[PDB]
Amino acid sequence: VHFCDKCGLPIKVYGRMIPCKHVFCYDCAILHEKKGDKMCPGCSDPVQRIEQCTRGSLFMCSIVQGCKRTYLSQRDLQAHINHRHMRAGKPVTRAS
Amino acid sequence: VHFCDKCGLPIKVYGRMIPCKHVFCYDCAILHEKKGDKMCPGCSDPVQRIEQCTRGSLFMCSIVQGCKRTYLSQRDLQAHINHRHMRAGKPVTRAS
Ligand SMILES: [Zn+2]
Ligand SMILES: [Zn+2]
Ligand SMILES: [Zn+2]
Ligand SMILES: [Zn+2]
Ligand SMILES: [Zn+2]
Ligand SMILES: [Zn+2]
Repeated sequence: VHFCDKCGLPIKVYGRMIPCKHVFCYDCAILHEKKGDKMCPGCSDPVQRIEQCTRGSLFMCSIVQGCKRTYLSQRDLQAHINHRHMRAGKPVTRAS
Repeated sequence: VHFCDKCGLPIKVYGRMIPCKHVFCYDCAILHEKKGDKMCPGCSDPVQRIEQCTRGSLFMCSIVQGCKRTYLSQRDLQAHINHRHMRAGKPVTRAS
């Protein structure tokens, strides 16, 4: 039982983004696509196409590591964070 | 003071991979490049070129999040882990 944080309903069919391979509620993925959005809602990579996938057909990587990408200005680092990390889950910190 | 885990010496000049933006000991990055390696040693993305960067000129993203990429077989997930995660730092786990 996984609830979609966009529509609020339990997900039974997923949309798998190609080629970044992130998954989301299928109906919301399509809706998003219909609207002209061509970026992955979670990582912002370009999306070539969306695959339909039933709940039990997927093997998800759950490895948690630091990003470690580097930027030449604090401004560019902030833009990277806004672009890449804001919908990619709660950041893990000692403050927990 | 950051020691290189390849050569073992303290790093004063970094090589910044373009476009994945990971950084490594400059001398080892070049050496690796001289050998014909065109993949980032940390994330395995293709590397277009290597930028030379002094220690204090970089702003690193330290956000720690889960990967969450999905695969259609356990075998493909394992290949992804071997390809993407083995030199990307200690995975964060409760087992700590
Ligand atoms: Zn939804
Ligand atoms: Zn993505
Ligand atoms: Zn992964
Ligand atoms: Zn080195
Ligand atoms: Zn890299
Ligand atoms: Zn980052």
